[PDB]
Amino acid sequence: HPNAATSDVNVTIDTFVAKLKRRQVQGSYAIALETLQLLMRFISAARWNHVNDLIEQIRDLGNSLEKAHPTAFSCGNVIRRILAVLRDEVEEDTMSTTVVAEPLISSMFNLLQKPKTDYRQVAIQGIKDLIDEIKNIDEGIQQIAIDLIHDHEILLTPTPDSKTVLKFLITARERSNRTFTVLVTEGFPNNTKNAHEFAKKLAQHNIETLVVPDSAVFALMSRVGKVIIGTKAVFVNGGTISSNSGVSSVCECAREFRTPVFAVAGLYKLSPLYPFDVEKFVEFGGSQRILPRMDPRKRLDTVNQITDYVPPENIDIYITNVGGFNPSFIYRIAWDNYKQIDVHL
Amino acid sequence: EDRLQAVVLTDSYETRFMPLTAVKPRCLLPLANVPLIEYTLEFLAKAGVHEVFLICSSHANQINDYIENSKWNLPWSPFKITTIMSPEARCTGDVMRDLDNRGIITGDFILVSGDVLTNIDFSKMLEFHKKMHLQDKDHISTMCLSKASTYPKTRTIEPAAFVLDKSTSRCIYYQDLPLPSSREKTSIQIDPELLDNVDEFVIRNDLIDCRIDICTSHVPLIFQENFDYQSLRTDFVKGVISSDILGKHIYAYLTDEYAVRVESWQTYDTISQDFLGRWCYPLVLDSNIQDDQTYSYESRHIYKEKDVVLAQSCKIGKCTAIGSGTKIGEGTKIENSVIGRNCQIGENIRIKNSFIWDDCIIGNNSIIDHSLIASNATLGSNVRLNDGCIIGFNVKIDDNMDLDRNTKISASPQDLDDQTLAVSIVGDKGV
Amino acid sequence: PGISSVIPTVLEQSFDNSSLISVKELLLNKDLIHPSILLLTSHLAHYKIVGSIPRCIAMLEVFQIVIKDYQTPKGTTLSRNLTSYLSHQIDLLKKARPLSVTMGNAIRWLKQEISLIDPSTPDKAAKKDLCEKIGQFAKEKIELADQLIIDNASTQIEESTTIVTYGSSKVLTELLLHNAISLKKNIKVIVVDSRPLFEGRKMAETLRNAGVNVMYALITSLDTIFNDVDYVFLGAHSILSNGFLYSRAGTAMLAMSAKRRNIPVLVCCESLKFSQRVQLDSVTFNELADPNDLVNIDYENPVERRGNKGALLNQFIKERKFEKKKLAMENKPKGNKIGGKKGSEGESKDASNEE
Amino acid sequence: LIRVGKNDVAVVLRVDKEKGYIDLSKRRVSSEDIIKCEEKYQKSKTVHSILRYCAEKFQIP
Amino acid sequence: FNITETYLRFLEEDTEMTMPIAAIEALVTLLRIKTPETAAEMINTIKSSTEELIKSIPNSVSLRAGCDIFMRFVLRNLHLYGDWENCKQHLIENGQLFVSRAKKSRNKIAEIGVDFIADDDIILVHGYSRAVFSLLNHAANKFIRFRCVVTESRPSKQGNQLYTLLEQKGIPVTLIVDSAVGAVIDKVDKVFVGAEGVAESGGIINLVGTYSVGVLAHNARKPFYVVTESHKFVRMFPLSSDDLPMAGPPLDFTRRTDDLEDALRGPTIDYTAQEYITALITDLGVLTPSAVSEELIKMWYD
Repeated sequence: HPNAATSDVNVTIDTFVAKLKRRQVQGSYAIALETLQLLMRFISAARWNHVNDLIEQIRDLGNSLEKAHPTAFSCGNVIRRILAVLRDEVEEDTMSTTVVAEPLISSMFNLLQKPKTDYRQVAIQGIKDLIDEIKNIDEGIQQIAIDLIHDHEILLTPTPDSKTVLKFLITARERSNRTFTVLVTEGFPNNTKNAHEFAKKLAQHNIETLVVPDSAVFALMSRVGKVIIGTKAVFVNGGTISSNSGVSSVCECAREFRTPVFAVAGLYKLSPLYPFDVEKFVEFGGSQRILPRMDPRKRLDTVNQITDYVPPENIDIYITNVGGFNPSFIYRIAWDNYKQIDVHL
Repeated sequence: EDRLQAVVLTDSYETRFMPLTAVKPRCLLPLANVPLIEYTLEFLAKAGVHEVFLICSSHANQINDYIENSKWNLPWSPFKITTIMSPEARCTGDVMRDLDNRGIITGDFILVSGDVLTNIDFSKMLEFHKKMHLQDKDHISTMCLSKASTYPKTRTIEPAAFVLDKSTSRCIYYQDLPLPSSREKTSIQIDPELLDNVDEFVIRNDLIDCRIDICTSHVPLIFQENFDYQSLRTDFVKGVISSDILGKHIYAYLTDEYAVRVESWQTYDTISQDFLGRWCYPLVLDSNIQDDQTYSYESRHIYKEKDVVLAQSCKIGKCTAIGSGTKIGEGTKIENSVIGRNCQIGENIRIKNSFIWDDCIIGNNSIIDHSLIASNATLGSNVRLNDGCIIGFNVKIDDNMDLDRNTKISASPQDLDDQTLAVSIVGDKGV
Repeated sequence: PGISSVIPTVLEQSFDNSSLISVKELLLNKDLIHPSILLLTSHLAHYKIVGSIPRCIAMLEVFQIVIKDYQTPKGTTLSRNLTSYLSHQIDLLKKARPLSVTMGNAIRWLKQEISLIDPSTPDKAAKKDLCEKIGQFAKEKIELADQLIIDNASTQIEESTTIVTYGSSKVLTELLLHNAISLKKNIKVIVVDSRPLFEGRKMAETLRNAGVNVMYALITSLDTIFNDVDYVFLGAHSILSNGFLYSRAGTAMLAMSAKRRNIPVLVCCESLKFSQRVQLDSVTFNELADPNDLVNIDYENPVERRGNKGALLNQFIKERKFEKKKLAMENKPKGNKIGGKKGSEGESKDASNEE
Repeated sequence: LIRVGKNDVAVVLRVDKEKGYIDLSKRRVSSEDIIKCEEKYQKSKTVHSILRYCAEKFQIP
Repeated sequence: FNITETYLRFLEEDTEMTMPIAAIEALVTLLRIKTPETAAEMINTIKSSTEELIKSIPNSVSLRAGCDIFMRFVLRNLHLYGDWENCKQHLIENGQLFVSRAKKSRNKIAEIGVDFIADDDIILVHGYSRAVFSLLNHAANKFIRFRCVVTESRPSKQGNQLYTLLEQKGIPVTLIVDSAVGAVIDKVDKVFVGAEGVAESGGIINLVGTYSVGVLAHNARKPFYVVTESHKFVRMFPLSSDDLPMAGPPLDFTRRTDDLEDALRGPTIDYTAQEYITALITDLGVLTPSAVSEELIKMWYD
């Protein structure tokens, strides 16, 4: 499906693509917001007449968006959620149009056995709901989050790039009765400035801050109590894509020492697609930032990557806005938000 | 600040690429299995363009066809393509005059000479240009410069020595020397016209050419006025310096990041290598710009498109890119070389630092080293090539041939040895 | 008399036992000190090249030079104030940069030598023989040992290799160079760099100066570098009486990673680096430096950017501390290349009682 | 101590005067013989030096 | 006179004197003909012979260890600075004497180092060694409750042979495939192993599958044991997990065949790490932790 049908009806797709390609848009939240806006635009302006055809068109659009940018998971996720929202309503409608038993909320045997309305408003409302959900995640985490950290315990923080994780930390630090020491890993080629900023923020907040280089993780590990990840995207089996540099090794270390590994992200970051390949989804950074000169640097081929992938075996906890979950359970949450056919587009 | 037109100086540096540029246009040729114009267009878009103007003369019909086929022809584009058709063979002065005669020039117009692809953001540069313009009434044009690889040694064609100021960023002297290639003239001259006004004199050589110009409305008028200036770098800048029109300013923008224009063959190769690596920050093939492209990223700087087939047990080195529809056999050693789209590679072939264009057949038991093969030119069984051997259009290298260092092969079916017909010159066959 | 007190930045809450302060710019000292020691101290304080191996050699050279320059006073004997001088030198060294195990060993050797020849012999005959003896010793226990190690390594390396390396350890550089030049095998070298000292960069430069295929990586980028790659080599500082690897910064993590991803690690060491001092953690005694090393924002050492950070004393409750010497786990390294060809790290003090 | 290049003093134990097998010893050598053997070696070297220039000049074996 | 011929002597018989001992005897015999007085005519020749033997080796490791031990012994011998005749005579005597010693060592092992299996401890035995078998048989003479578990060894059906040797003593036995070895660790108490050689690092040079077994033992915390006659210390260092000086191919990927011809080329020799050993039973005292390495150091004086 090409962009021959959408030219004067919807123009913003091109702009979105541009934003994606040259990285004019920054932060997954912003991307999600943009996607939502696009969806709204599609809904308010275009014509349908039929429902299945419309659904197909939407699917095609989603596919196109995916093809334009693979590292933008939030965009995909939101679309999927919207589709799911549509789908249930459609199913409900069909039952009235025609004019059923189930043990649970969803059935497996229903796939094997042979099975005009104001749905537009409902669809519109769905988008609004999604927006609302996106707006506040930290408020639904803090009631569970400020129960884990105790007095005279030491925290270790890889990936300070995420905006949620910092907030979570701050909320914990607010409490007068609670006291903890913070060890911060830098992350050289991608996270350094961000890490520094985080450290500064911590200092401002009036907490004991310890800036640790990437090599000095091993010596302090006898005192480490907990591990927190600043992840960017959540998946099916448990595996997560983290917000750039210095996460994997630390996680491995934690696993070795049997240190508890926590993860805070959200359900809008959660994807119903499987991360079958690390090489396909993980994007690599820039060689220019590491070392100067060009003519001797033709011989010196430098390897540097943005995003990081951590196996589900190391991570045990996934606290979101709903509540505390596991990597062995999060799949069901995704299913509760994205339907069966909506996985493949 | 908004609404800016673009004029691209295309079909200007023909015969500079001595084997090629005879049948097909210069810019239409692929950089990395995809045309060179596209990159330029993308760059322009990034900068901020509202209307596109291209200068065509040599094989213009093909260019027109390409434009028709291209994505910007459809109404979704913010910028439309309208080509300037001119009589054959003229200098950049004449072209400028022609442009002036037509009359589309408004405000701060963009003039780009050749094809350039770089990673640096342009909005900031534009802002700087605006601010500097706002300083004094008689400000002319912007020049782009980047820091070189510490010491210059691979630069012989254009090793321009830029004497620059730190406070104002303005050029004082321009000079070209063939000193590293041929030791005949090793001399540096300084003109005393601007010694007692600048004071802060910084003499530099290690700066690479970009040839991207942000130009005011004065420039075409100036060109019309002084018809002696045929070129834009050697005579023009110097003239400006030596006070042709009194009390005027020019820009020389300095950037720490990578920015190099396409000029020769080795330089082109280097650019390609850079592109393959992570030198350019957002410019990667896996993003897919032409929409027909289906490139994907893999470990150790390896690019693979969709429908790429590679057989088992083949040890690969560093930095390799493969185009769509390829069939590669067994026992191959591939190192720092790009393979074109729909190319059929045989068995037991050792490749090091080479370059392969679109749709090429590489024969069984052959060695390729640091040499380029153009589109639809085929290599036969047992061909041994050395460093810097350019092969032209549709050249059929058949069974058993050996070619020494820096051997150039003709493209059109004249003066240089080895022709387009059967067997390259070891036994005399051709037109 | 020297200089005392006045220390920059916060003292922090944790890890406070060893000296981290001191003379950087000289002001008022005793008028008897030979300047070569001072110069050496100045160098060591702001050094970016040295790593365990060459330091001791340098020290030895300095000592030899001192001996050559040494003149016996007309009144007192050859050893009366010499010991005092030595003590002063030691104190200066400690003030500048804490003494290593090799340095301690050297000091012990010197002391032994002093005891051996009693004050009775003339000046020009004694020191003639002393300097020669010391040279001979140097030839024996250091260079020859290194050569032996190299040769051992040579036979140990098989066909088709892909190696990840770390450090400014001279022996490793020698090894890699040897591989590149005289062996002519299919060697691939991958380099890891660290923040406190640009050792990896130096290694890379050295490799370039020979003409080797080089991949360049860091401590963070390790999850993608493996995805073919087999051997891992590290540079050791000293092995204790326990058997644990008491070495430089980013080694232990690398070793752990190697252990996780199937293939074990090999470490090289000399037959003099062994110590009788017992410790099992980095908290006991550690090389701690001024937080001036962790100021520069990436790229290169001399850049100086006014970005986000540039304050330590004015900041309320902020602890910016880094460690140089680490204690790696015992079981993780399997191969140890010493004076006795090949052996396990669990031997600990088999050479210490042997002397 | 020994390894490569350094001069070491030896005394002949057992000789097989038929094909070519020579047995040597270092422990039997006293401190007096050290200088002597070295001196002998030096003499030999000098002799060799003497019969080398001749070989060079007249171009004869 | 040949050592190879001597070696090819015993084949259907054996099952008594240790191999490394027979080789030593052969070496001694070779020596005591061409006058051991001269060191120039003899030691070099011995070395050459050893090299030849190494070249001729089909699939044997311990020979080298034996020969180097012999060499070391010889070196030790001429430190008395007495006379050439008496020392030579002593050396000559020390060949048959060495052979005699082996039996005594075995006896010592079978009487002292058999206390591990006492309170009906179920044994998992893999890797054929004579010493272990002797220990087992000698343990049945003291009427002590015990039980045996056999893991299937497949170089050329040695497992069957092993089960045939245990039937002579009349003792209940069962066969277990080395795939379901992970499933059964529950009732089986301790794991016992017979080794081809002990490495410089401490680890064990063995047969068709031992590393996996070791790993399993580690997982289960049920201790791993090695019982060998103390003369299998070779100057060899397995630096990585899959490297040894092997005569056979180290995992060779055979080309696409059709008639099913090239398949059986699986690893017939495997290596396990130094940490896996809990107790090593040898005649020269009950010593394990880093004892082999110490012995090596003592031998080479380095």
